[PDB]
Parts: sequence; C-alpha cells; structure tokens
Amino acid sequence: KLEAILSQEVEAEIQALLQEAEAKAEAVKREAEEKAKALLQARERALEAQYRAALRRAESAG
Amino acid sequence: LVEEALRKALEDRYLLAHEAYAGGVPALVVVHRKEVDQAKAALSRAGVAE
Repeated sequence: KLEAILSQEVEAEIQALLQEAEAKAEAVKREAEEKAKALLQARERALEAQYRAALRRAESAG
Repeated sequence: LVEEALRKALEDRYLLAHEAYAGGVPALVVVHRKEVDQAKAALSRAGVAE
C-alpha cells in the first residue's frame, strides 16, 4: 500500500545517519587511545634520559 | 481518463481524491516525493495540467 512507501523513505536515512555517527564515535575514541599512548611514550623516554645523565654525573663527581 | 493514466503510470501507491463543488470536480493527486516527474508526465499525456 501507500503507507508502506512512507516507512521506506525514513527507514534508510535513519540507518545512513546512525551508521555515520557510530563511526565518528569510533574515530574520536581511536585517536583518544592513540594520543594517551603517545603522551606516555614521550614520558617513558624522558625518565630514561634523566637516569642515564644522572648516573654519569655521579660517577664524574665522585 | 486521468485516473487510468495515473494508475498505469504510478501503480497503486498514488492517491486520487476528488470532492465536488457543483459542476466538475477539483481533483487532487497526492504522490510521493521524487515521484513528481512521473506524476506530471501522466497529467500531461491526458492533456490536463496543474
């Protein structure tokens, strides 16, 4: 019938839009994990540096 | 004539309604959006226009 056409113009948009917004809610969240990981990768190198420098200084000093 | 033309053109998912006024009938055909061109084409072949 004619009401069955109407349910199909909607039922198409409301999956196109909600599939799109579940891949932005994916995407932001993927970059959020890859940032936190990298802000701790730079933190890891820094600490190392400070320890290699530190020990050399105490060897020279002594 | 108009009803036949519309029915073949537009299947059974078109709505043709009419209501009188004392003499002829002003008729309204109601059709889905994007089925506009087809709907028009059907009126144009009978010689009836908007």
